[PDB]
Amino acid sequence: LGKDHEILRRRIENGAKELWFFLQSELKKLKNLEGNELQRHADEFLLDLGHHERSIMTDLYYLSQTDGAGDWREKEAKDLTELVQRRITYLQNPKDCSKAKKLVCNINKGCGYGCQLHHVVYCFMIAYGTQRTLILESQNWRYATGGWETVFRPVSETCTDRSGISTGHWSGEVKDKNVQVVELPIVDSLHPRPPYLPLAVPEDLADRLVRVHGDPAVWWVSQFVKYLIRPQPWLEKEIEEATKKLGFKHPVIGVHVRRTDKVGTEAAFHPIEEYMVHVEEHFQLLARRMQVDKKRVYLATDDPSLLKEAKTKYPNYEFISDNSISWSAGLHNRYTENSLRGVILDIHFLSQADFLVCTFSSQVCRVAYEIMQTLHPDASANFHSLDDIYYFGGQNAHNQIAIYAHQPRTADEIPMEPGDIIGVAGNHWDGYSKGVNRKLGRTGLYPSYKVREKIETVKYPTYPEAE
Amino acid sequence: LGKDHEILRRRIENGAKELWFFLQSELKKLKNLEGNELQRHADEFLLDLGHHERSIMTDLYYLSQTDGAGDWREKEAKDLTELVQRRITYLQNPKDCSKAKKLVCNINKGCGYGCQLHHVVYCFMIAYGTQRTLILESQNWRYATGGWETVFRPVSETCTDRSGISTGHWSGEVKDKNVQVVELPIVDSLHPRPPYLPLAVPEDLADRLVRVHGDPAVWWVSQFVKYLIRPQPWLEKEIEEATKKLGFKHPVIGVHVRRTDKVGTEAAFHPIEEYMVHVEEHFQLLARRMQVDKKRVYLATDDPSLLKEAKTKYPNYEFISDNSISWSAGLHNRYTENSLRGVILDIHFLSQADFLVCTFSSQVCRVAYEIMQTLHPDASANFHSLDDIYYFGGQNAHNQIAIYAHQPRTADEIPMEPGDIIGVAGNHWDGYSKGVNRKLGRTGLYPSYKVREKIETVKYPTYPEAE
Ligand SMILES: CC(=O)N[C@@H]1[C@@H](O)[C@H](O[C@@H]2O[C@H](CO)[C@@H](O[C@@H]3O[C@H](CO)[C@@H](O)[C@H](O[C@H]4O[C@H](CO)[C@@H](O)[C@H](O)[C@@H]4O[C@@H]4O[C@H](CO)[C@@H](O)[C@H](O)[C@H]4NC(C)=O)[C@@H]3O)[C@H](O)[C@H]2NC(C)=O)[C@@H](CO)O[C@H]1O
Ligand SMILES: Nc1nc2c(ncn2[C@@H]2O[C@H](COP(=O)(O)OP(=O)(O)O)[C@@H](O)[C@H]2O)c(=O)[nH]1
Ligand SMILES: Nc1nc2c(ncn2[C@@H]2O[C@H](COP(=O)(O)OP(=O)(O)O)[C@@H](O)[C@H]2O)c(=O)[nH]1
Repeated sequence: LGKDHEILRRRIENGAKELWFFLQSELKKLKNLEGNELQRHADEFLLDLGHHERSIMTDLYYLSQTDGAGDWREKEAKDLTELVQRRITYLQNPKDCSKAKKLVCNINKGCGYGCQLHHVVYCFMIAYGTQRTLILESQNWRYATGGWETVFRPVSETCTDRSGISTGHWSGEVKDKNVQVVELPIVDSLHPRPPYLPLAVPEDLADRLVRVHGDPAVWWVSQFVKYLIRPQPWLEKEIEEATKKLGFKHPVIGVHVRRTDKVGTEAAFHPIEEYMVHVEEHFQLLARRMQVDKKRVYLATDDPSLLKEAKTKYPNYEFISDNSISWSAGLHNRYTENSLRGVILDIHFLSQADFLVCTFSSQVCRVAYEIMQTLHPDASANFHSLDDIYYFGGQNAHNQIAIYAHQPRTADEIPMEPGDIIGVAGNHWDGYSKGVNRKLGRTGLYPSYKVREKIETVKYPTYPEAE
Repeated sequence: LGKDHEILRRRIENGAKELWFFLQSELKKLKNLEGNELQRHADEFLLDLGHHERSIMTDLYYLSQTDGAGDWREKEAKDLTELVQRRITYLQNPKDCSKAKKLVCNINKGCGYGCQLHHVVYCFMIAYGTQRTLILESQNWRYATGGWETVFRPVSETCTDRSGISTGHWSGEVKDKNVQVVELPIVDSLHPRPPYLPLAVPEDLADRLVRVHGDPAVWWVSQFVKYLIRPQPWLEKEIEEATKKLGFKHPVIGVHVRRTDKVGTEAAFHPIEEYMVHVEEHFQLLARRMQVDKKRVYLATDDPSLLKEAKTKYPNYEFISDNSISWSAGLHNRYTENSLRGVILDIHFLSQADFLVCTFSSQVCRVAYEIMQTLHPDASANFHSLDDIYYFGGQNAHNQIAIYAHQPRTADEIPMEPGDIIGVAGNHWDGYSKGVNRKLGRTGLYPSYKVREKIETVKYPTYPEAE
């Protein structure tokens, strides 16, 4: 055992005890207070708590890094990335393209970039499970009629032709076993659904992923995003120039403010203060472990009027943003190459940030979060979503397993016994989540800490020929 | 890295986050409440917090045991105990007693048992540092004029005689370098003081002890307590019989209620409910990790009227206690052999408990806590004192090091800068401690989590010939 490891384990332990002592004392005092006297004492209480809590989260971070734990995790995560990218690349480049089994994917799903991009990942992940090379049809793409290679590398160097001796629409892996070329529709109309879908992960990688990553389901998705978004040279160069142009440096926290057409249809309007309370919080945590020269924020939004508002309200912050990109994201000009290049750039810098504050109901932020997983060993917790938990459109039921019992205090809560399977709908970021107790068919709230994630595994191919 | 180790570290991490989510939300709710509604909401809040907090402490326990950490810590602590006991036995049994260097200690210090026992421990630690054999004079002992061997084994098998060519009173290790037999007074009037005192530890054991034990200073003391209290055969049998008669079995929590002459002089009167809130708390913690057949408590007290009160007020508890021993602890019969054997038994069963709730102002509980350290790898946190932190009468200044800054919110608090040395006087068990900032000469309260223990080391002899 490590000297610093035990020191840290005990400092975290004792720090929690003192926190419990602190809580009990101040609450007993609070029960005897009223009005402003009550409200000021509660505010001072909250300030003191945040620092204490952050001291514990800092000791927890150090524990995750002490005694070579950080060095090992990066090497293993690196070995895992290399392995998958090696298998994907092998699958994507058969010797004889005319005789390879293929799966055709059409990019023109009726939605935005991140949603269309997730369609390709959904296509790619099933092509992986079926040992079929992915063929991506991207002509007449709404962001770029020139197609996929307007921005990114082709998904294959040897097999980009879709010809085959037999062709047909999706009907099942078994039924299509002797069909060379299979056309795959969007997940919304996929029947029958195969098991190669989120949030499951390859059975052969399950044990290694749990040791490294706090959310393997996102990591698995990120591996296909990592492959797809290989930039064309001019795009690679422009990212390199934008990085230098915007003075993009660390430490930096990424913020995605999705407004415009999303409001009133798939999400709500969130004031800028709802985002910045968590940015400031995180900078207070990082300050506990390093020197914060300047409080930097990369702001990605389709509201071009927001940057002036933000700079006005937070003058001690350095806001890094491309307002012309935000303007290009406008509804009247959203579906062009220039706007496409804009959102690609914004997502890149969001993914490169040290922390991500946004709304996961927007696919733009979910992509940045996914890419982030490829830049760090375990960046699963390096975010805060103002609404939805992480999800992938079309995923199988996101389930959890109750580990502690719960008796409802109100009719709006649901009971839980250890072992109950809970299908989570979301986290309210108030200590409570919302979901259904499948055993009872009741829906309602439950404490977010009394459940555990039910990790799903699928027997994927392992492509041993790629070594 | 171990799979379960990482799972636990992340679950501790997330549990703290969800606790932080829970706190902010419910506090925001509390600021808008009044009257009974306010007090009901705070009480329900505390119930939810205790369980949540205990769920985190349980995972922290598992972390201390995962991946063979429990087996290693148990093995290492065993080798350290055997090593020190091997050295002590070597020092205490020279071949030629007539030529050995000796240090004479008289047991009849004017105080109770635990205080007199600490006198011998204080004598023993200095004899150890000076490479002198301890000769214990225990005639006219107030609990047993027959002497030390009425209950315990002699401290030496070869050298119990005090003869020597030169004798003198204590005057310094340097001045006594050629004085064979040195007489040592009580610490309260000791001049000059040697460095072989609590709460310092041998320089050669610092790294190994910090790695294993959460409070090395107590472990060091416990090694001398362990040696002294080696029971005579008839005493060993009596304990074995009492264990069987009292149905002493696990799980069990030890409770020491010191009253009578202590109240109003060296401590305060504490109702039984103040003790049982922490007993119940821990049984709620233990239930999270094991099957708790029955909530057992071993009650040691000098108030013979207390046992019936407890049985009446807590009918769901099984109280193990010998009331005739409590009667023997009365002021008119305190200093007899029958009473002496009684308190020895009480301390034994207190030390054997899985947790110790008491007042550390009573030397009776400090001995049980020390002995407890010899029964487990790291039992440093297996206690709760209603008043004083751990201390050893005559210790050098117990100092701490501030790790986080603090700005006083009231005049009753003191400021701290990181690295400042703070002389601790005690912990108020409410999130605040009390002490003096030696850099400023200011005394007052400060957050208990912003400080770190300054572990002190002393170059003791190592007795390499004992191998
Ligand atoms: C000549 C002779 O033979 N002398 C012996 C003594 O050696 C023998 O033992 C001595 O007993 C005393 C008192 O039991 C003990 O003193 C303590 O030393 C502690 C360490 O420095 C110190 O912290 C203690 O002070 C607390 O308690 C006293 C009251 O006893 C209060 O007045 C103080 O304010 C302290 O109160 C604590 O304060 C903190 C912070 O405010 C609180 O967190 C905590 O809850 C408070 N606790 C209480 C109970 O209020 C105390 O001064 C000696 O260490 C000890 N010495 C030795 C060598 O054993 C004595 C035993 O009866 O008999 C004499 O004949
Ligand atoms: N450049 C840029 N474009 C954005 C931003 N937010 C939204 N957009 C545009 O709006 C589209 C929304 O499509 P989508 O990726 O499916 O995300 P969602 O509809 O918010 O879930 C994006 O693809 C962009 O074209 C932004 O912050 N920056
Ligand atoms: N048998 C028994 N005796 C006790 C108990 N509590 C106190 N006493 C007696 O009271 C004395 C107190 O002396 P001491 O050990 O120096 O500790 P302190 O005065 O409580 O700090 C003890 O030595 C016992 O003789 C108890 O729980 N059981």
